[PDB]
Amino acid sequence: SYSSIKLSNNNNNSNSNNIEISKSES
Amino acid sequence: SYSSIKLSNNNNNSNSNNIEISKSES
Amino acid sequence: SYSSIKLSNNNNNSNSNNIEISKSES
Amino acid sequence: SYSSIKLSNNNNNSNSNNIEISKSES
Amino acid sequence: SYSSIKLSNNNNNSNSNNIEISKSES
Amino acid sequence: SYSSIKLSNNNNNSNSNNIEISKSES
Amino acid sequence: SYSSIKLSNNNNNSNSNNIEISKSES
Amino acid sequence: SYSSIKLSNNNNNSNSNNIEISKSES
Amino acid sequence: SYSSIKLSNNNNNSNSNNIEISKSES
Amino acid sequence: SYSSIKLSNNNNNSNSNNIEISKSES
Amino acid sequence: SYSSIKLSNNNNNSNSNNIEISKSES
Amino acid sequence: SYSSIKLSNNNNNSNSNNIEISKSES
Repeated sequence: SYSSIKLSNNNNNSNSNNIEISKSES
Repeated sequence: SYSSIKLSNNNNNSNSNNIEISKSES
Repeated sequence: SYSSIKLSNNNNNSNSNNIEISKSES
Repeated sequence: SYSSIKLSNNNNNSNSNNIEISKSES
Repeated sequence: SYSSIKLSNNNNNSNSNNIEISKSES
Repeated sequence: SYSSIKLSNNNNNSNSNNIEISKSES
Repeated sequence: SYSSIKLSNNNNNSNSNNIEISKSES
Repeated sequence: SYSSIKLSNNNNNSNSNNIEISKSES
Repeated sequence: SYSSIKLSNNNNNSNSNNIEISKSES
Repeated sequence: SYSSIKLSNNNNNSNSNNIEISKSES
Repeated sequence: SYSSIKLSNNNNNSNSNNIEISKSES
Repeated sequence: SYSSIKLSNNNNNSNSNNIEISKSES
């Protein structure tokens, strides 16, 4: 199970670049 | 199970680039 | 189960580039 | 499953490039 | 299941390039 | 199981770059 | 400037399901 | 400026399900 | 400025499910 | 600004599930 | 400024599940 | 500012599950 979150050089944003993930698997 | 999130050089955005994912699998 | 998200160099956007995904798979 | 999302070099957009996907599969 | 989304070099758009997909598959 | 969170050089952001992941696997 | 509305199969309602989205800017 | 509304199968409600979104900017 | 609303199968409610979102700025 | 609302299968409620969000700035 | 709301399968409640979020600045 | 709300499967409650968050800054 490989997970990688990398947020770089994100500036001056308003209400932006928000990530919401709801994943279900069987 | 590979997952990767990369946000780079996103600037001065308003109410933009928002990701909302709801995936269900069986 | 491969998943990837890459947001790069998206600037000065207003109410744009918003992704909303709701997938179901039986 | 394979899923890819890539947003690159989208600038100065108003109310544009929004994706809203609601898929079902039995 | 393969899904790909690629938004590149879309600039200065107003109320354009919006995608709204509601797909059902039994 | 590999996890990597890297937050770098994100400045002057308002209500932005937030990540919420609710992932379930079997 | 982008408005998508879908109302279907809402029956026998009383003072219900009223949506008001207002924005003022200056 | 981007508004997506989807009301379906809401029945026999009374003074319920009312949504108000207001934003004044200055 | 980005508003996504989805009401589905809400039935026989009384003074319920009422959402109000307000924001004033100066 | 960014507001995502999803109400699904809420039935027979009385004075319940009411959400208020208010923000005042100066 | 960023608000995400998801109410699903809340039934037969009385004066319950009421959420108030207030923020005053000066 | 940032508000995420997820209420699911809360049934037959009386005067319960009520959440208030208030902040006044001066």
